[PDB]
Amino acid sequence: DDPVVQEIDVYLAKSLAEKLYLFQYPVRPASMTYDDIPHLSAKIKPKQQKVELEMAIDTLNPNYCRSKGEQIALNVDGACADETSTYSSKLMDKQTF
Amino acid sequence: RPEVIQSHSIFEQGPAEMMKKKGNWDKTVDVSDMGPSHIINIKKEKRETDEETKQILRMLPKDVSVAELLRELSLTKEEELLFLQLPDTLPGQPPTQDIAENACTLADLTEGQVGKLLIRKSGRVQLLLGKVTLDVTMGTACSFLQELVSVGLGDSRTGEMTVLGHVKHKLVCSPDFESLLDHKHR
Amino acid sequence: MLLFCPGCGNGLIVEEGQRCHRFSCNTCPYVHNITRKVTNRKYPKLKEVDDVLGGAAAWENVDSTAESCPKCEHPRAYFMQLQTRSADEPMTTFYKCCNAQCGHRWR
Ligand SMILES: [Zn+2]
Repeated sequence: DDPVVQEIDVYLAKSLAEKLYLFQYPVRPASMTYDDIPHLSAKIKPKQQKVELEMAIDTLNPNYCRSKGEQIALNVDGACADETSTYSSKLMDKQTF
Repeated sequence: RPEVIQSHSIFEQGPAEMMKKKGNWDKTVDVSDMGPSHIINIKKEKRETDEETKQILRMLPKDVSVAELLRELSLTKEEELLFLQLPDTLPGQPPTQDIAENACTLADLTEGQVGKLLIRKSGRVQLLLGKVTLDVTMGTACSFLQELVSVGLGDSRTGEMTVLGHVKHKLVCSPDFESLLDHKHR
Repeated sequence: MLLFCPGCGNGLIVEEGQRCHRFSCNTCPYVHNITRKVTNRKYPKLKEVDDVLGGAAAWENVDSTAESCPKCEHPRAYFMQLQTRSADEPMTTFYKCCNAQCGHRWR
């Protein structure tokens, strides 16, 4: 079996040797791209490398049930303290990974 | 509760069953597209199996590496990202790294051309790397998100994130032990 | 069939609290409003209906055509057939014959 077609070459780039990461989401389909929804905040640590991500979520659209959101807010954050509330409003403003 | 029951077994009419079901469940009220009942079609709940995420409509196939690359050349000719995993150690020796017999790794090589990919009749594939050929096959298929990104640590306090793209396929590369034995008999 | 919430990955439940029924989560406010109809069940379970109408029950089910035996061919056994288990498996046929002092019932 002689080589037929597309006898292509290969090359090595060192430009990003320490700068490259691959990130994978087991719990979400490949077609459900994350690009559209505005990203808000993220955190990293160099050694024992781990990251945290903070993700905006729409509250006005119908599929957000506002009443249950308010109940969750009252259940998770102080009624009127709000000094370090997980959410600025009285509803779920965001969700984290 | 009734006890006196005379059953019937004479042949019935199929279109009558269809009409009854139509009357029972086809009296649509979907015209109630009120604000709080609107559904964004790109926000649906999803089928368990990723490939068949089409539970309600608006109303994988076999593959091989030679096929993948040649469609990636002929039918499409734009850029794409691939994730491939190589043998533990490459044919090269550590270049002036001063060595324990450590395995050479891509992290210890220089830039530039490193070899060629050879496609042979009947679709066999080989990676010509120096004096040796390593066999190549596609990896386990994936259906979930795999985003390629670059981590720019601009400062010890803070840095920057940019997404570069997503990965659609995986490749596995392996030494051809049969070939090595054939070349050097034992 | 089963559903999991895109936002959080847990199973959905079905409920009504407004003009229209809803598919909802139990941990996050994600919900979908069902305006249409879906057509697949869990195949429920109720046991063997044997003596629904045991014994010489009503005569409405009488019929004309019948088979015959290979050995003797006496005048009394009209046909009947039955089923195996559920909505998606076959149905069976038995030819049982019975005058006295024997054991016949052909499959
Ligand atoms: Zn939830």
